[PDB]
Amino acid sequence: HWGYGKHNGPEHWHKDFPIAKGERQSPVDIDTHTAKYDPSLKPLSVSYDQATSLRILNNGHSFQVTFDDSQDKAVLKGGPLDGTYRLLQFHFHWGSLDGQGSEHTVDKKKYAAELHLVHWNTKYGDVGKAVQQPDGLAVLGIFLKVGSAKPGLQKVVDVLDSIKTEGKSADFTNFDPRGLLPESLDYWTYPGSLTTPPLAECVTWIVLKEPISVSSEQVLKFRKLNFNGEGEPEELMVDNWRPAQPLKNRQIKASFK
Ligand SMILES: COC(=O)[C@@H]1C[C@@H](OS(N)(=O)=O)CN1S(=O)(=O)[C@@H]1O[C@@H](CO)[C@@H](O)[C@@H](O)[C@H]1O
Ligand SMILES: [Zn+2]
Repeated sequence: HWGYGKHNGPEHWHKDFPIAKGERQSPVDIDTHTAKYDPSLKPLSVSYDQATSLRILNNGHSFQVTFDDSQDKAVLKGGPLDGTYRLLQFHFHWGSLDGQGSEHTVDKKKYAAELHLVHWNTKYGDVGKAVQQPDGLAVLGIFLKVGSAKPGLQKVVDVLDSIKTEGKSADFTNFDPRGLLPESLDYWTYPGSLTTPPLAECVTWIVLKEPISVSSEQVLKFRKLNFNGEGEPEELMVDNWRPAQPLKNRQIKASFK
C-alpha cells in the first residue's frame, strides 16, 4: 500500500499507522546548537569484523543488504545503549536531486542520502519482538554528501542493476560494512521510531556527525532502482525519505563538544 508518492506517501501514513502522530517519531531536525553535550555518554562500540552479509534485496521502498543475525557477529554497543545490539541489515534513503534525500536534517540541512544500519537488542531474542519494545532497536544513521566516491560502497552500487524492481534479490556475501563508516564516531542520539511503516517507537537513534562522501555516479545508480515490480509502470525509486517530524518532548544529546 504505502509509499512515497502523492497519494500514499508520508502524509497518508497515519491512517493505517496512527502512531505516525506519536510522541517519539523519526526522523527529526537535529538543531546542533540546541543539542546538549553529554559527557556521561560512553563511546560508541561498533564491532563489525565478523559481519556476515547474506543477500541484497529490493523491497519496494529501499534496497537492503541483510546480515546473519543468528549470533553476536556484527554488534553495536556502548554510547547511549545498554546491552548488545545485532546488525540485521542496512539500507538507504535518497533523493531525486543531491539537495534532498536524507531523513534526518542538520540545522534544516538535507543531505543527498542517509544510510541506516539497523540493529536489534539481543535481550529480546528476535527482531520481531524487539520492534515491540521501547529499546528494541538501535539504528546507526550516516549522512551521504556528493563529492568523492566511497570505495567501500562500490560493490553495492555495482549489483543494483540486478535488483532493479521490487521483489528482486541477489546473493551478496563477504561485504564489509566497515567500508561505509566515516572517520569519526561523534554522534547525536535521541529516542525515536522506525521511519517507515509500521513507524514503531522502538528505536534509539545514533546519528553520526560526519557524513561520508559518495560520487555522483554512485548516487545516480541508486536513482535507477524502481519502486514498482517488473511488468508494472516504471516509477523510479527516488525520494524515499520521510520528512522531519515534531521533536515534541525530546532532547537530542551529543557525544562531543
Ligand atoms: C528498509 O528497512 C525496513 O524495512 C524496516 C524499516 C526500517 O526502519 S528505519 N528506516 O527507521 O531504519 C527497519 N526496518 S525494520 O523495522 O527493522 C524491519 O523490521 C522487522 C520487521 O518487524 C524485520 O523483518 C526486519 O527485516 C527489519 O528490516
Ligand atoms: Zn531507514
